[PDB]
Amino acid sequence: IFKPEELRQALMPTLEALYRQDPESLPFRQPVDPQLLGIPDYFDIVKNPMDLSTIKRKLDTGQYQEPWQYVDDVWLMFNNAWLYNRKTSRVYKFCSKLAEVFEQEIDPVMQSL
Amino acid sequence: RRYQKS
Repeated sequence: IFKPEELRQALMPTLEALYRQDPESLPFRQPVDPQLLGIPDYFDIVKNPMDLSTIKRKLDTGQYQEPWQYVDDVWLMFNNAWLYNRKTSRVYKFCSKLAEVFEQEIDPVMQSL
Repeated sequence: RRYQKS
């Protein structure tokens, strides 16, 4: 059993580490707006969008009952960006940087839970 | 993929 406040305490530092990456987190701080970004097929490819602001709202409001649900949303966010964007693109490379940061942060946290 | 984010 994990209380919501125990999950905020343990997991919020791993989310803050992503926000601290500038400019790499900037494309991830708000939901992808396909009209603004000129990517009209985005929602054909990405069926379940996810981003930092949505993960933060779910963690703050206590919507994760177990740590693996939070980790799954972080990886969904990353995978959506690797799927949609080309491997040579700026956002794809930013995604890979954030994933490296996340792996280093989340692994010790999950060992302690 | 046709489009890149702009």
